[PDB]
Formats: sequence, C-alpha cells, structure tokens
Amino acid sequence: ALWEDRDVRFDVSSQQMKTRPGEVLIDCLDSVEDTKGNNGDRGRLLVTNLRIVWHSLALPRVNLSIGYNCILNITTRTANSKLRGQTEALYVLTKCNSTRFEFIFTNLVPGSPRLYTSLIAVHRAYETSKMYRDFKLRSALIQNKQLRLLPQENVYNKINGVWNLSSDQGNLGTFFITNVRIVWHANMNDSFNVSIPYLQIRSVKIRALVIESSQQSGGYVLGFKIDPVEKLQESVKEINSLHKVYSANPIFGVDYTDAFVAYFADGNKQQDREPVFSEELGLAIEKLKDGFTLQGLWEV
Amino acid sequence: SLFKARDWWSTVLGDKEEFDQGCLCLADVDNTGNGQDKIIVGSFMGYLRIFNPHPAQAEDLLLEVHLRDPILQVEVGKFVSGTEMLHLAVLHSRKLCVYSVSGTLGNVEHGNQYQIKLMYEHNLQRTACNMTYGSFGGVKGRDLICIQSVDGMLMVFEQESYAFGRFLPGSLLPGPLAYSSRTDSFITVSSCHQVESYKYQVLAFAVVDWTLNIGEQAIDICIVSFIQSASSVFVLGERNFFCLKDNGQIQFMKKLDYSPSCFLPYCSVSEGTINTLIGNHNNMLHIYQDVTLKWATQLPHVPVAVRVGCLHDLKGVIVTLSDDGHLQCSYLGTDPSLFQAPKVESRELNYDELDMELKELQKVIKNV
Amino acid sequence: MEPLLLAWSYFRRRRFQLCADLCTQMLEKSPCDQAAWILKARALTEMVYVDEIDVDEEGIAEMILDENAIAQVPRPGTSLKGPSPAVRPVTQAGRPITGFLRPSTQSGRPGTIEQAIKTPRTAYTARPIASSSGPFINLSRLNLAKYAQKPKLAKALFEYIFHHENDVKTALDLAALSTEHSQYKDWWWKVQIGKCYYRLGLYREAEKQFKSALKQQEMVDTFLYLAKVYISLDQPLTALNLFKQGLDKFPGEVTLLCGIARIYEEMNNISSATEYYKEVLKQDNTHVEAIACIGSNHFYTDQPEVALRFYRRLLQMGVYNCQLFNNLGLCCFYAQQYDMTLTSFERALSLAENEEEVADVWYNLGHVAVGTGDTNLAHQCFRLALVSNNQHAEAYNNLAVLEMRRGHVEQAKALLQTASSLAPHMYEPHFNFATISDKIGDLQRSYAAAKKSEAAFPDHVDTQHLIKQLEQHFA
Amino acid sequence: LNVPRKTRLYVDQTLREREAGTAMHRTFQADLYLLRLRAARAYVQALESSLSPVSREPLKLHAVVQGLGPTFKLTLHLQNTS
Amino acid sequence: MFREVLPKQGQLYVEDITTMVLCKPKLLPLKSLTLEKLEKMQQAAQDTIHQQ
Repeated sequence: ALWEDRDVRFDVSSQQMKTRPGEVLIDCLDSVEDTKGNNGDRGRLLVTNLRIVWHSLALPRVNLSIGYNCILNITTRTANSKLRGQTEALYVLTKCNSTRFEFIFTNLVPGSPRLYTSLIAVHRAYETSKMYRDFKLRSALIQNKQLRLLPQENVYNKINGVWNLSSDQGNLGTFFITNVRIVWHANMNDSFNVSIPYLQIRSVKIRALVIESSQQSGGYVLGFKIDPVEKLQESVKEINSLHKVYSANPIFGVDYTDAFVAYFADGNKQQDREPVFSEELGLAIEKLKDGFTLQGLWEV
Repeated sequence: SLFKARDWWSTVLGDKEEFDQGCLCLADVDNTGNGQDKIIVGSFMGYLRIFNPHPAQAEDLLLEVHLRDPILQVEVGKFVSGTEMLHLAVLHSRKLCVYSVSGTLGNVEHGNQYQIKLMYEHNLQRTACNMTYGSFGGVKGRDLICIQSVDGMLMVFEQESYAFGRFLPGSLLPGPLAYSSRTDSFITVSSCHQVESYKYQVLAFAVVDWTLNIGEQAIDICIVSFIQSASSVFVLGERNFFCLKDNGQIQFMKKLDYSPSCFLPYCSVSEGTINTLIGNHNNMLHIYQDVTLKWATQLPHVPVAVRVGCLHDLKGVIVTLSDDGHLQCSYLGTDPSLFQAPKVESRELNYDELDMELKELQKVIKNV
Repeated sequence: MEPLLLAWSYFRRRRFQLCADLCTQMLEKSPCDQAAWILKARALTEMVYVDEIDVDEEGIAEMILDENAIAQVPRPGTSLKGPSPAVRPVTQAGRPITGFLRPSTQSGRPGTIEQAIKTPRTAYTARPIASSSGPFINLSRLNLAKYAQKPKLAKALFEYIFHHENDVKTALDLAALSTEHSQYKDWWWKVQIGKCYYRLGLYREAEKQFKSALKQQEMVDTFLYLAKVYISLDQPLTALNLFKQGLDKFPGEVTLLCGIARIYEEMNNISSATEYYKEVLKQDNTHVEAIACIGSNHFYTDQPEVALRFYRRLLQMGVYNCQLFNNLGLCCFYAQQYDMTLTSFERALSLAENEEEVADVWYNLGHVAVGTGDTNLAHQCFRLALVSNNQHAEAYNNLAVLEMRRGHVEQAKALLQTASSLAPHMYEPHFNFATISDKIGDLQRSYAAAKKSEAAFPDHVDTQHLIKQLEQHFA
Repeated sequence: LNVPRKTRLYVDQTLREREAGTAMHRTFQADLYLLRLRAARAYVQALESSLSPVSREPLKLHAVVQGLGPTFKLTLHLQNTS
Repeated sequence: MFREVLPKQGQLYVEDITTMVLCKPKLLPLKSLTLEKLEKMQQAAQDTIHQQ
C-alpha cells in the first residue's frame, strides 16, 4: 500500500514521484548534481514528508526515491574552498532489505545550500514519530492509569473490560480508541499492551473484534471480546468510520534496470553470506568465500 | 564488506535518551536455561527495556517498562536470598531494586506477557555511582552486590540487606570498580592514577592490598576469569590499555593511539592468551590477542559497553549500545569485495546537455 | 540525573562541554566543592590535550642558535644532521618526499637564519616555523605548596597547568613540590618534571628524570620520552639501542617499532625502515604510518599495484581524506586500472580543505591528462594548479614544458625561471632552462643553470653531458 | 639487469582487464569527458574572476611573502614575457 | 573468422636526444592524528575570534 517511506527506487515513474495524499513537500533545490553515479548530470532534489526524491531536471525519467525508514546516516560535507564559494554535499547511507546503497548530492551553484539542513531536521521528526505509522508490542504507553497521547492524538472511546483472544489468563484490559491508532492495555501487569495504527490495519470485521494487518506486520490477526454485543457493534462501526476518514488523508505525524548496481555502498556487493561462528577469533563472523582465510585476509 | 561490522537485529531505543556503561546487560534473566541470551538496557531517563532479538520486527521487544527515577548499571545475577535463579538488578542514583522477569505464554507468538516483580528494594543514603556483583569471599550460589558512591564510599549488600559500608581511602572522582574472585579483591582506579586492590575481608573489618601507578585514570576495569590457568586483570585507561597480574604488576600494556570508550575481554583461543575487543571514539572495534591486533571493524556508532553473546543460535554476536540511543547486534564482515567500476548499462552519459555546456564553456575559452 | 553524577558521566563519555557546564553551575551554587572543581579542570584540560610525545616543532632558534650535539663532524651514518630525484619528488637537495606527515618531521635543516627566513615558512616543518617552539583559575592566586600535599588534586592541576595554560615554570614548581611530597618514589612526577625540562630546553636534566623513571617502572611513555631526548642531542644509535631494550621489555610494541623505523628513515637507509614498518604491520595491519610509507615506497619503485593495494587497505579502514583519494587515483592510473582512476581524483577535489590540496589534485590530474595525450587538458590542469596555489613550482615547470612543446620559447623561459626561483632544490627547472638556453645559445645562462641542476641532483647524467659540452665550448 | 618483478596482484589485474576491458574503456572515456567538462568549467570561471597569475597581453606575476613578526615584506615578482 | 594481424616489431630509439623533463607525480602525504588535532584547535580559535 505505502512504499514511499519503506523502499529505495530507481528510474521511478512520473506519477510515483507525485506527493501522496498524506505526503507533503517541504523544500526543493535545483541544479543538485548526482554522484556515486558518474553520469555528471544535474537534477532537482526534494525533501518531502516521507521520502527524499531526486529527478534529473533534464531527463526527468532517471531519478531516485529514498524512504526515511531506509536511511541510516546523512552527512553534510562543507569543502571546496576559496577557489569558489563554500559548496556543500550530501552523503546518504541506506539499507533496504539487507542491501546497502550510498548516494552523494553535490550542490553545483554555491548560492543556495540551505536545503541540506532542513532534511536532517525532518529526518529526526520521522524517527521521533513511529507510533503513528508502525505496529508495536508491549511498549511504554500507559501512565499511572491513563494513556500517554501522541502530539496529534486524542481518545474517542474509553471502554473497560475488553478481553484479548490471544492469551489465556491476562486478558481483561482497557481499550483506547484514538484518531491515529487504537491501543489495548491489560489492566493487570499493564505492559501487555498492543498499539495498532490505522495505517497497518487492513480490515476490521467480526468472526469478536478481528483486526488484520496490512502485509507489513505479517498476518497478525487480533481478537478481542467485550460485554453484550451492543457496544461491540457500536465500537466496530465507529472504528470502521474512523479508519476510512483517516485513510482519506493520512497523517504520518511528521511535525515541522541496472541503476541500483551503480549505487552500492560496499562496491559490487549486494549480499551477506550466512553468519557462522569463527573458531579463530571467537566471534560470529560472515562466512568466508571459497578458499579465503582470516589470517590471509588480514595481512597485506 | 571487509572490516565492517555487518548488521544483525538492530534498533533505535527512544527519544533522545541517554545511556552509559553498565546499561547494556546480556544474560538469561528469563531463566530458560537454553543458552540464548537476552538484551537488557536501562537509561538514566527511566525506561528499562528487555529484548529477545530475532534476525525491526515488532515481537522482539519483550518489555519496555518505565520506572520513575533514572537507571544506572542494570545487572543480571543471583540477587535473591533463596534460589539459584538469575535476577535483574536496577541501580537508581539513590535506590536499589531487584526484579524478576517472569514470562508467561499464550497460544500465539504475541500472546505472551512478561512481568517484573519487585523482589526487594534498598533506600540508598549516599548517591550511587556504579556497582559490582560477585560471590564475595568464598561463598557459592550467591551474588552479593558492592555499590560505590559518587563521594568515594562503597557499601556492600549480602544479597538481602545492608551488610556494611566503608569509605575508600583517598578518592575524589569515583572510578571503575570490579571484583576479582581468584584473589577475592575489590579493584578500583582512584583519582590519583592508582589502580588499587583491597582484599574483601580487609574492607569487611574496617587497608590497601596493593597499588599500581598507571599513567592515567581508567574508564573501565574488567576482571575476566574463564581461564583458570593464569589469572589476569584488564584495566582500560583513557590513553593506554593494561593487563595486570594478580600480584599487582603489569603483565603487558598497549599504548593506544586512539581514545577508547569500552572494552570486553571475551572468550580466548590460544593457550594462556586472551582475546579482547576495544571500541574507539573513532567508530571502530579492535580485536587484540592481548597486544596484537587480529582484526578491526568500522562500527556505525560510538560503542558504549559492548558485549558478546549467543543470540538465537549464533554464538559470538557483538551487541553494541551507543549513549544517544542506538543499539545493534552485529557480526564481522569478512568479504573482500572487488574494487571495480559498476558495469551499469542503464545509466548512460547524457551527451546532449553535457555537450551543450561544453560547447558554451569552450566557446568562452576560445573567444577570450 | 544529579549534577555531579551526570557531569562525571558526561566526562566518562568524552563530552567535555556538558561536564564543564554542569560543574560551572555546581561551582556557582557552592563555593566549597573540589570534586566538581577538578572535574571541570579535567574537562578543560582534555578539550585541548595533545600528548607531548608527538609535539616536536623545534622552531627556528633551536635549529641554529642552539648547539647540543657533542660531535661536530661525526662519521656519515651515525647522525641525523633509495629512489633518485628522477623518480621520487624531493623537498630539499635530498630528502625525498615522505608519506605520513607528522608534526615531528624536520626533513632537513637550514644553514643560517637568513636562509630559514627567506624560504617558504613550511619547507622545514609540517607547520609554518615560529621563532621558538573568564579564566577558570588564575595561576598567580593558588599556593602550589598546598595543592602539592593532595596528590588527587595535584595531578589534575598539573595536567591543567601544563597542557591547557602552557605555564612550564609554575607547572615545574608544582611538580617539584609534589615529587618531594612523594619522596621521589612515583615515576609519573619524574616523567612530568622531565617533560617540563625538555620543553624548557634542558635535555640532560630531563634525561636524568626519564632514566630515574625507567628505573622505577618500565612504561612505553618513558621509552618514547628518552627517545625524543636522545634524538634532540643528535644520537640516533643511542635511541635505537634504547628502543631495542624497550622491545626486550615489551616484546611487540608498535610505537617502539615505529620509532625505530622513523629513526632509520631520518638516517635515510630505507632497507631497514621497510623491515621495521613490516614488523609494525605484522603487529597492527591498520597502522596508517607504516601502510602509507610502504605504499609510497612501493609506488615509486615502479610497483604501483602493490601501492594501490596498500592504499585500498586504508580506504577499507574508513579513512576518508583528500590525500588518500588522490593517492588512490595516482595508483589506479599508474597500475593501469582506468575504471577507478578519475572518480578518485573527483573525490579528492571534493574532500580538499585548502587551496594547496586542490592545486596538487589539479597537478596530478594534469599528469593523468598528459599521460593520456591531449596536452590541452593538461595545460588547463596545470594553469588551474597555478590559479589555486601561485607558489607551485612543479606546475610552472610542466606548463613551461608544454609551452615549449607548442613553440613559445619566451613563455617557457619565464615559467622555468619562476619555478627555479620558487624551488631551488628541484633539478628539473634548472635542467630545462639550461637545455633551452643551450638550444638557442646563451652558454653563460646554460652554465649557470646546469651547475645549479648538478647542485640539486648531483648524480644526474644529462647535466654532466651538458656541463662537459659547455666547458668544452669555453676553450 | 634491474627488470622489475610482478606478483599475483599483477596477473589478477591483467586477468580482470582481459575479461572486462570493454567496461573499463567505456567508463574511462566517460570519466575523461566529465574531466574535460569540469576543467573547462574551472578555466572559464578563472578567466571570469581573472585569478590566473600567468595570463597577446603577455605578463607573469607571483607574490612572495618574507618575514615573521608583525611586519612582513611582500615582494611582487612581475615579468613581461614577450 | 579472420583475426587482424599485428606488427611484431616495435619502435626503437637510435639516438638519445636531450628532452626537457617534467616534474614527477606527487603522492600527497597523509597526516597523523596529533597534527589534525593541532590544526583543528588552531582553526577553532580563529573561528571563535571571528564569531564573537
């Protein structure tokens, strides 16, 4: 469903670069040349709400899309002294489904390098806010007896005595309904709580309050049971209404081809062999490559 | 990939929280008995988190409890008077708390809950700084706790209550404390560059068993004892790296050219030697055979309190925890990768726009 | 959480700003608290700390106006005071360029104060030569006789005075009172007094304390300190014996082997410095010094592929410089790996935090270009090297060679004159000027230039034939 | 003679060149094109700012600084080259 | 299936002519850690002086 902040795509279409409903553009910069691919071609860089995009600005087909849940390090490099003005450069390190890429972005015209700052800022806002768009078990949600609300979140329905049909004897627990996510704590050792976001929900039906996950948190079917079913169907219908009105415009809580092969961070390596034990060092070491030895790789 | 710390289950651990040494512990606090360890991390922001990682995923975090006062030096040892089952110790600045992580199961991967029970607590008069734990004297099946203080005093609890407490003679800034069992001695590094060992029964009677004037003050001291042949005591200063004998003199020393932050002499290989791994402030791990570098790796973050443990059927996984909040299990990268330009065919050199710009610039040149 | 605890934990994690700040608070709150006092002292003195071992500027006075070597004209091979200049670039009459600039490099010495002044400021040291090598606590207010009684305070206070304030006299006063308080039984105070002496100028009075500290307890620190002292008295063969003694104590120390190799390279017998750098490698294998040195030597003795391996090693260990990437470019091009050649020069030009580094990268790009042909690209690269560093003599020489290739003789003559004026120790501008002069005539200028060439590279061949022809024309 | 020796690195590098010569040729030509582009760019920028101490209209100037202390002697060596 | 034939004889110099020599490619020496720290501490003072 949502891939803009979860993958890293190359030669993306002119439509997938367009702002998703919940997405929103923040800052832009022209003439940002792309490097780590020596095409020597200019472009335009965009720091959106969920991902960073770069399109060639002359052949807008060739482009890059990097999600914020797939970046590890972002480094700004101020160099290239007096000969001209102090120009910056952006080094982004990315790891998607166990494959490490690195992209470099060179600001050609030294007259507008401010972009490289705001990105950093929003990236923090992307990581400090994951309870908005991700699924978590047993977190630190509950205060003394109440829920700790996110910034853009207020409770809708406050129901006591809502069971959980995934355990045996620690069930009876409160059920908080909010505009961003729905949570249930256990009211007895209140660290068995589940916080499901509307973004991860696929369909709320009955078989009993069955909630299915959207192929990202796996097929996690959650079952709850309440007092006589009047309030039950009431809660189900209001939950479906809130789900649809959210999916209309997502929130995301962010406050404020061979293309891949030319962007590997390792260098001609998209792999990680099976980590096996090492009797030489005593550490878990990556498997050695068909004849190589540790004391032969170490020396020069 | 060569000389990088390839990634295993990794995570970020809060909202601009802050950790230190002693935070990262790695043992069987669940008392399963299978060998697979479990990560435990407690910041002095308040949250105590326990994980059972599997090779990001939601069900990895066992629990994320929050205590009011900050947390210093979570430990895992037999801190209960009755049984021989591992219990988790949490040292707040003016508080001691032994817990018990009991995990009950449901009929689904995420129907299993985890309860921490306050086995007992201890009000701390002085302000605690750090602590050590061990079988003081020659006792077995018990793990007494010797906590330090920010003002020098060290107070010893015999696993149940306030056994005693003695002031360290002549210390201002409290350094790293450890306990050697092959000599039954509390070993510390005073502010005046003296690595000092005190016999336990000597302190219990209140003095110095021995001293050694190393060139600096130490960040950590780790007495390791999985070798019963020749005992040794490791002392990592802020400029050097000593391995001392049991009488008190340097067995050997390394003059590091970087700034260490953490070290851990883990399981050894050869006869008599001890493999060790140290973490720069330059984001690297170094793996010495007591003086001699055997391997080196580029870490992502500045390692604080590294550990090595068997996590989910993979022995010797290195678990690092930064002080900002990162955490990462990792395995060494041993894949020499060809240095060669990527044979990319899709990405071509756009000759049209480039030739336009080159014609413009060459026109300027040949015109002037 | 608590002030003192959080500040001390900031100190353990090497923050060094947060600790001083919480202590400044904690000191404003209480005028009587020495823990936070010495903690702020530690933080302040460690924000600026740099170990005294590898700080050997020696200035310009201690190069001429200070005589300490016993022997005035000792045997060639026992005093500090390979590839020929036709392959390896040079810095002085001899002394080929080295890898791994360290701030203790002297790389030759001037003869007179005038020569040392009228040369580039950074031609005998890694940094431009000098003439000689509110506030937290005011040094004139505290009675060092009372802080000396408390060693826990005295040690951090001395480190503060010595490494932060650089007050060697008050530091020595404190260290003397402290040593007399310890009845001369702690090697640390002896080493510190020896350092105070060594940077006051008194070498023998420092060697005494370093020897007396070695007698107390062998440490790598005191061994390196005595090595510095002995090198200052121009005694290499004493320093080597002391280093081998230290290695007898510490069987595989890397700093001792590296000091032995540094001494062997200062004496310029590379056939042993490579052996000792190889021992360092067998111990460390990430040592930047040994790797860089063996890599340079492998590149210049027409083995650029082994040098490319040795530099790809430093690339593998997270080193990210302008020097490293330009080196990788030179190696890749000369080892015939044309795919990773120019991208390394691009990363170099990106990483260059200067105007001389950019000029050197453009110079090397011009070398790549002239190896490719297309002399116009090399022309532009040499002119850009000149634009970025006006006092770049190699760019002048190469641009004059390309000019005379085109035909413009007067341009080449002027550029070679500029090159030979900037760097007299080089031999190529003199030889080329003499050659072009002799080609057109002017045998006086040809002689005055070929003789300076022979003065620069005295074992040349074409210079000898030129001088023979000239002296034959004079009769 | 002093004819040099070649190790395993050389034969592995020549094998890579013999098996992947086309990609090396193409990428080196692309890099050379980009290098000509950037060198022409910097040459034009220098001509604009007139920052070349060597630039019909023949001249050559370079400035030498001498002396420590608060007072430095700055001598411009200028030369007509025609 | 015909392979282009290459001459088996190269070009051989028959006289040594004095040609102007070029300077030689210059491997930029690396730095130590103390030197980098000293330069950065020297420039940080300049930066604070300019930033007051």
